[PDB]
Amino acid sequence: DLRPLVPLDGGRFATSDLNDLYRRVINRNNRLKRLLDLAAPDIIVRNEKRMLQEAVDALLDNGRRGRAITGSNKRPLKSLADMIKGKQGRFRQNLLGKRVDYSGRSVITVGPYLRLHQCGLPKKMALELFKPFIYGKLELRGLATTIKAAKKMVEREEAVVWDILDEVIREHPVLLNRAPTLHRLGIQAFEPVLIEGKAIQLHPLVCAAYNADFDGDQMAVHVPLTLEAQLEARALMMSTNNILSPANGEPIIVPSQDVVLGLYYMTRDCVNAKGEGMVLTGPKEAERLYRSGLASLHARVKVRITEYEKDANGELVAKTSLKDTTVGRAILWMIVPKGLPYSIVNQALGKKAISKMLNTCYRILGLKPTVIFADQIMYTGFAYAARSGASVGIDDMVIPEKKHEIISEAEAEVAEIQEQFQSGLVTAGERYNKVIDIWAAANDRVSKAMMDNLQTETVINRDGQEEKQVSFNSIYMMADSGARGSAAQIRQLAGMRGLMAKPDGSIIETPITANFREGLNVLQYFISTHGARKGLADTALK
Amino acid sequence: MARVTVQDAVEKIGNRFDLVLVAARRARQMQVGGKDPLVPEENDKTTVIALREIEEGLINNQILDVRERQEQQE
Amino acid sequence: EFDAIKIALASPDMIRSWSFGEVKKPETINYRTFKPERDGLFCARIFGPVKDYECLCGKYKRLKHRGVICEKCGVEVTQTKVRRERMGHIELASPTAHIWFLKSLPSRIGLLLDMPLRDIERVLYFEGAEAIQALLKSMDLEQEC
Amino acid sequence: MVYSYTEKKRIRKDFGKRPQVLDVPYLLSIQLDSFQKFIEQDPEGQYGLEAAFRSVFPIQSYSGNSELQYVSYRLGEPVFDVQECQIRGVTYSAPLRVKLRLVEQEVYMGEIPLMTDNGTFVINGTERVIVSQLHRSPGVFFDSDKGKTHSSGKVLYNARIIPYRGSWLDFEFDPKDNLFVRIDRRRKLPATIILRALNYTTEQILDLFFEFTNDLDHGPYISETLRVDPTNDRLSALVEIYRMMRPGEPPTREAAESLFENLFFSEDRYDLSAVGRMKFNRSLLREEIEGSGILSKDDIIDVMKKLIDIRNGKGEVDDIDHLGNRRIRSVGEMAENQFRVGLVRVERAVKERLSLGDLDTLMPQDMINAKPISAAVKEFFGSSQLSQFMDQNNPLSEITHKRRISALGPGGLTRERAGFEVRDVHPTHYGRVCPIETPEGPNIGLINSLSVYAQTNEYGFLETPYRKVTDGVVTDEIHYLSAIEEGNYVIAQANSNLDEEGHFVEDLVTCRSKGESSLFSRDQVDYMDVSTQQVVSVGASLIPFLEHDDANRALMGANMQRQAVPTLRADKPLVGTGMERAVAVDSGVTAVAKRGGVVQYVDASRIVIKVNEDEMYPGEAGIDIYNLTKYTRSNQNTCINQMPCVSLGEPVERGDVLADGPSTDLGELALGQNMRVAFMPWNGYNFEDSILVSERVVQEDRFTTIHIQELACVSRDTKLGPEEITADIPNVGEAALSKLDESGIVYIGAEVTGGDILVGLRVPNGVSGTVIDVQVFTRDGVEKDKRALEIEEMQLKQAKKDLSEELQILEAGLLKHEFEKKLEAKRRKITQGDDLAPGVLKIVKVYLAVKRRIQPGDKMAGRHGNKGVISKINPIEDMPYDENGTPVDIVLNPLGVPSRMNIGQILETHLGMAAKGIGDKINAMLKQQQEVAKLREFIQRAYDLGADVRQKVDLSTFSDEEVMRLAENLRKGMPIATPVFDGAKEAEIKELLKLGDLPTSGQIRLYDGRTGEQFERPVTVGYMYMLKLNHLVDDKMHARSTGSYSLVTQQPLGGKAQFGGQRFGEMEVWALEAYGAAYTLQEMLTVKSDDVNGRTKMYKNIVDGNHQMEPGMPESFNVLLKEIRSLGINIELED
Amino acid sequence: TEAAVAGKRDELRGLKENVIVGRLIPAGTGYAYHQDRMRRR
DNA sequence: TCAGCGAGAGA
DNA sequence: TCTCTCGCTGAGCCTCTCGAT
RNA sequence: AUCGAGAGG
Ligand SMILES: O=c1ccn([C@@H]2O[C@H](COP(=O)(O)OP(=O)(O)OP(=O)(O)O)[C@@H](O)[C@H]2O)c(=O)[nH]1
Ligand SMILES: [Mg+2]
Ligand SMILES: [Zn+2]
Repeated sequence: DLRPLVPLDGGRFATSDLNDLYRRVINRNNRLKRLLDLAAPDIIVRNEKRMLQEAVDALLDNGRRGRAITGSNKRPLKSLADMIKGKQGRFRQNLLGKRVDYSGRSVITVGPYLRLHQCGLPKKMALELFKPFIYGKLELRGLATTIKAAKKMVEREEAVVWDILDEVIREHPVLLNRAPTLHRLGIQAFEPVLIEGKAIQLHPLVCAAYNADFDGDQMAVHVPLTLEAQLEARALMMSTNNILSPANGEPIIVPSQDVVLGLYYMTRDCVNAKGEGMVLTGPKEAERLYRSGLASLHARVKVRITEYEKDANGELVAKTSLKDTTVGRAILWMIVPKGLPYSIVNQALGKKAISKMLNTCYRILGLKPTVIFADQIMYTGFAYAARSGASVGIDDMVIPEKKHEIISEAEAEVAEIQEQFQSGLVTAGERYNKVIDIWAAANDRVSKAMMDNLQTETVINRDGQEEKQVSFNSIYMMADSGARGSAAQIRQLAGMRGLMAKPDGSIIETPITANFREGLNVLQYFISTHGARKGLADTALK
Repeated sequence: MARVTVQDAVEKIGNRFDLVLVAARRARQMQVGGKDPLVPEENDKTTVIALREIEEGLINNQILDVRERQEQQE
Repeated sequence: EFDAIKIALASPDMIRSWSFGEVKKPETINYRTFKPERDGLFCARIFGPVKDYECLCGKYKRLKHRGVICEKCGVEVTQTKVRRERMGHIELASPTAHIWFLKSLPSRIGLLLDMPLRDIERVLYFEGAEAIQALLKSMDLEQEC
Repeated sequence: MVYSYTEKKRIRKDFGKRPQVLDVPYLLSIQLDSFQKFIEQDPEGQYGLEAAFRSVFPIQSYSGNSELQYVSYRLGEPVFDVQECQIRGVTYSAPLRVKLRLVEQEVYMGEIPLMTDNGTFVINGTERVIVSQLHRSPGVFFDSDKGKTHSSGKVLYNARIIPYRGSWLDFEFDPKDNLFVRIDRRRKLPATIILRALNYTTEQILDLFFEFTNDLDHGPYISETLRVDPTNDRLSALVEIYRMMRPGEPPTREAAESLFENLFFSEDRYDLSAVGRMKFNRSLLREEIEGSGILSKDDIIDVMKKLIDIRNGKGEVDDIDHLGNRRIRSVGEMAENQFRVGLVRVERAVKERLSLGDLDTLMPQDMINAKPISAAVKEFFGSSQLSQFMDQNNPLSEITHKRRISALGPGGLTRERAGFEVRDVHPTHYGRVCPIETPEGPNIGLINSLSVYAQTNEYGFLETPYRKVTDGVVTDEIHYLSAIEEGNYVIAQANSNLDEEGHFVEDLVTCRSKGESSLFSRDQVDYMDVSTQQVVSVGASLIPFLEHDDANRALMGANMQRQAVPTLRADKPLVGTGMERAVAVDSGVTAVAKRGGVVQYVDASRIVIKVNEDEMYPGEAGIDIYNLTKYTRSNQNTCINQMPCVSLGEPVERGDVLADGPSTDLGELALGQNMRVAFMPWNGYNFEDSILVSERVVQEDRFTTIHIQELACVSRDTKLGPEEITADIPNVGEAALSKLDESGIVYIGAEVTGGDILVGLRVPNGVSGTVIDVQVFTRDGVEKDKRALEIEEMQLKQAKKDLSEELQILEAGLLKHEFEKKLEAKRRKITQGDDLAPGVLKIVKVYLAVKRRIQPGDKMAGRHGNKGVISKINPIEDMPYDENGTPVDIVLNPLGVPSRMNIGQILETHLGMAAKGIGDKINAMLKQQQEVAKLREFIQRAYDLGADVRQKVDLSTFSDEEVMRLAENLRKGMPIATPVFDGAKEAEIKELLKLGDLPTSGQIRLYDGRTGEQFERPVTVGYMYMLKLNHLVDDKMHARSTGSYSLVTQQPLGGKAQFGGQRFGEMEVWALEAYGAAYTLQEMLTVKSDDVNGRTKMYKNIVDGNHQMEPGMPESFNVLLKEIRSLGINIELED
Repeated sequence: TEAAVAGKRDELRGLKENVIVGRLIPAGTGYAYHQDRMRRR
């Protein structure tokens, strides 16, 4: 049974590689048995002893002596030593990794209505995962008398089955893992809630840990069985415990993308908005004024706010004061927990500011307030990002006028370098390095100039006099946020695309002096294809 | 509270890996044995009743060992 | 029910003791009938019965009769799972060298004996293993050490 | 330019500015020409089949005074046509009859598979495609190791002579500066040995290479190589070479010379092909380019001299990854090679049989046995690495698969053997191989797609068209230039401007010479490109606004366009490239008109055209009958359907589209649907890349698709408990029996839900549909039972009516025994027996049709690399709405536009908004029954917009009915076409938006659906073209609790089909260990699998409510121990 | 082969040694059980 | 195929 | 004592479909 | 169960 003769649909039976090797060894040995009994001449008896040695070589650890035995097709046979070593050996295919029962797999969606310790899974998955529990509790309730009757009730899918399932999955956590388990956070325990559908719903904050997006990515679910497994998942695996990464002190659950987009939009200020220069009782009046439409979200106002501090020994003491803030910051103040300074929200909250705020909340208060604060931050960020109505448009991307000037001067410099190389004073590699340095400097300069133009250029009037302020341009907000994007993407959208790199090294063919706003020509696109090929090859082969 | 986080539950014990106390003895004797829960159930499944008990402070290794010794005598 | 794993070389007597069936002469597998052919790579006497609590000969098929040998074929009745445990042996007319020891490493036989790998390679391939066996038996370890 | 009627109904506006000279050629030509050469009759006998027959024959008979001579060959009429081959399941092949004379009879030499009109073979009822292969050309190649061979760093130059058929041959150096000849990549020997073998003395060898050795200009390498040479006589060198070739190496003089002769200098063993000979002479600089196939000693001396010169520094080393060094082998050449192999195999047996003496009894037919030839041909067509399963998702997928070139396969690189240079692109790929379209897995760089204008030379090297430049004036004649010839000339860029005379307006014009791009004067230019889209392939040319996307996103979009599923109702793309018509026409899914005429009869399954007077033959009736394909499954289980697009009495010209296949709309490629998309965050339901979809899209079935599944029930033959097909099923309900008929087979048209009985449980899992087709095959001789008797009766009754339907219409236009004889043979086919695999009583096939509608978890995408998953089906009252009250269909996240660098979706959104604005204006004008003059005016003003457009559509020629039909087809939005690299600019988009009374910026004020409050900033909304990829959550969902287990290792199987569990690999175990989870790991390693007793005990405990496990030892450790003990090493567990 | 020649012995001290044979790893919640086993000896 | 490492070759 | 040919070891994870032996 | 070929993450 270790080398099975697996049955087949047809008359013929499939045969494993080991059986034929054993058969050949037996054939040669039995040939040696009868031949020596017949007193064959010494010249012939020695020849097939070598063949028997080769057969024993083939049976165990085939291919070491050269000319590995091939069966019907042109594929070397699989020997005993090939069932141990290698990727497909028993060590690394059946002992250090197995195929487990009580598990499933499905696609993942967002479902931003969940709490940090919850995941949503379909009813059709749950009714299959938790079958033995349902059988046992159906027997307990007296609805069924045997296992078969309860089974039939399960296939028929009555209402009692759904009620029992709702009762069963009340507190058993489930383990969710993605396909590449790079680090420890790649598998986590969640409390499950039944949903109607066919896709698993995963908390938005957890995704950054999994490196999990929603571009059709999938996930796998296992269910703990025994009591100790449930406690193990609850105490050490549950997502509320994994707040900080084991590699460094920084936290893992950091708001990103839409959450930050809403948050700094709430916290950013504007000059001469609607309702500026007003005194307010507190954050509640700010929320009422914003929802009623009597004041803008970016108005600069004065709010009487109260803050608790833990500077007293093991105690909280309060202080109230009039502080110059903006309305959106006043609303944002209503979700922070007791015992934190105001200055954590009296500024435009980028990704770094929000992460530092969460770290401070964990350091000062504890863990439960940190979880509550994270959930509130996510909800508020989503809501106000939705109400923001910020969109990307073709008129948003702006191009400066110094770009062509600096490209022309860099072209003059590289032409002078080419003239120098035409003379025998300098070699080829030095010219290559000089040109690449010149073009890198030009790219940095154009990026700086364009980012300056995008950042500064917003002028609004206050009581009839001009003034400058930080821009509300959608692209600049997206870049300054840190939600998604960097300075490289923006500079390639509004400057030079730069210098491309082959899979092995760099190329200095030409400067691609064309944006993605104004289209590339054929030659520039052909040049650019090198970097794309290099990146995909690097990924798939490193 | 207790269903979400067990930080207060582990503060009494001081060792996260010492969940053998909660599971191997308390939850098992509740599930299989005739032992009655101390705190009100609130329709909670087992293994959350025990965690609540350690969180408040009725269950610990010394107390369970002492009780086991009590039922050792006859 | 264990605390350690012990690995060592296998003596021929140990291998002969492992086998539950007599010998492996006939090279056959199956297809004389749907029952497996006697003494074949899939057999009944050697590697146990094929059907649970039922013998190949068909004399008895009851668990109350478990623990009795057969009369027509001589196959004891036992749960078929034992086919995952039993073993057998083949007796070679001429001793054959294990390739793992001679190759795939600094040769163990090539370090027991001073002459290099090529000499042993040409000796084995008749360009015999019995000579190598005699030489390995010839030395005394303590004297040479 | 006058317009065809199919083009006249809907005229797509063009924004192209560059006039086009060369029309897009036939896309599938590369797959049609080669196979033609394999079956055409060539009197010269140079091409495939006749060349192979001429090369193998005649038969010498080994000095026995006998001979075998062949005259010619013919291809017989196939037994079946394509369709019957598809249903019955046999190969669509023709018999090969060859007539021979012995020194006369026809002999059967197997059957040759035939290629259908599209270019796809039928092997076993499944259409297959043989991919062209890109492999290094035969000849001589000089290479270097680049100094990485040794720590010294000295470059080690070498030369290799690769034959089309034969053994390799290498000359290489060592850091000791000595020649070394390698044969068949074996161990090194001094090269002078071979000079000994060629009847050369040492004095002649020293005379050949020398005149006198210096330090830089010459080298005494020959002298040192001869000094190292152990041999001095020819015989010793020959026997040493024999010892190298044969390990046993008996001396056996007068046999070693035979081996050396047959190794290289025998035609039947070694042959350098004509392309190889030409490349050889070109590399070695010989004027003549034809010669002997076998190698010659002069060639060996010359290649050795060239290698010595290259080491000396006189020459230059070649570049391996140059498209002038690689060549394309298509299906015809490979089939010829395989057939020649079979012919050699059979002629061996012919010689063996002719050795014996047979007088007055031997016949030409008797000696030849065709079984090896048939076996070899069948193996090539059905088991090769390049005979791949067809991709039949949509026409674009079929064309892209047919126009593919693979560097893998026999005589090609392996995935591991490929370096990092064969994957990168090369400056010679411009105009021959697309730089964008390529896979993203392990095969990247090793698989490519042919360019749109690419053509193959007669030798096999890719060449591309160019326009000649004469006297500084661009002309209209085109010359096709290959990789080698392109370097010498200078090629201008396709974007250069003209003066309508051919003169270059620019003083300095951009050009590319010798692989580098620079400005050149007007007089120096010698050639110009033909079109701006000459570089990209078809899939990459189907993407609008390609020049604004990142190459990565263009690559992803090109790959995803091939995965779109054909929807329920095709819809044209509002923004396109103009290449849709060519793809749709050349795909072969549509039904094109062979001849002009007037549609005499139109129906849902047939078309009958009355051919015009001047096109009909003198004796022909003068009618054309087209039969359409209705609801037949494809390879990927999708739906293939054809719908007529003409009415009674319409005039028809040549090439007009009669019917639309899947994913087609009036002769255009339509892959998805147009949707109103707004770019904004909406409560985080589109968080990372998710998509929020309204409920109107689900209500209108805009993305509903039909999937057809084939299930087979085969009744095997078993002595005990023999299988049967009968309605009697033990222990079954009354309804399940009632749905089944008397015969036990499901009624056609019935609705079956998962868990029902099709043939007397069989319909699987949750998929449920309607039975649309039931086929039955029974073994010959056994009489049909019950329903199968009625099935063949209906087929036979329809078969008469089917054929008589063409007989009546044919007789309408215009002794009787000529046609009725065909009917009798047609009647026999249904009634006669059928081929089946041995051991089978009968086989019944059932087809199910299921309608899949979008739901959360279904992946959708666009044409610019922007993919996502539907996250919520929002109600209509919740979607953001415009001032006029029209809600949006899709809300997309603006986060993905900056980072994932595709501005193309934004540009397409703006242009689609402009197009739908024009369409809405036309619809508003048409709904009020305004005068036709206003329609003419508005349509002409819309069509005349642009800076300098090449289309120039004039409505004065159009009549009133024509313009009315055009307006009626233009009411849903006027289509717009932007060429790939010469498309619409931003200013033109703004002008078009201003014409339609829409904001220039492209953003409007939106209102919140739930609160009715204005969004604070303007939102970018428009129309964008979306596709539904073939990754549905209906199929990916899976769950297991307890099923069946494997045999050797008692673990659950793997795969959704087998109902198996997921794999808990090494990294997950490391994660569990890092958490310190010791009990979860112990239950996932012992209880959940691989332990026989733990599984049952824990199942019983869980059933009884006790969550306690009693782990044991896994069976995998037991099997490991048993196999190690079997290996001969004692291992045991001590206590 | 080196282990077979040397006649080595394995005490099952590490992680894969227990994972392969299916026991409680000597870390996390199995550390107490391993310590009890060691103290018994 | 590229990239390293240990035992064996002479020089 | 030491610089060089020749051999053997290794080369990420998970999932889905088809055909052909 | 393998081999070959695709595809997704
Ligand atoms: O070969 C591969 C490819 C992909 N992956 C897994 O998929 C991810 C990359 O594939 P994705 O497309 O899912 O991630 P992405 O967000 O970076 O791409 P875009 O949406 O911007 O187009 C990787 O991060 C990895 O988790 C692999 O593990 N191996
Ligand atoms: Mg992803
Ligand atoms: Zn018996």
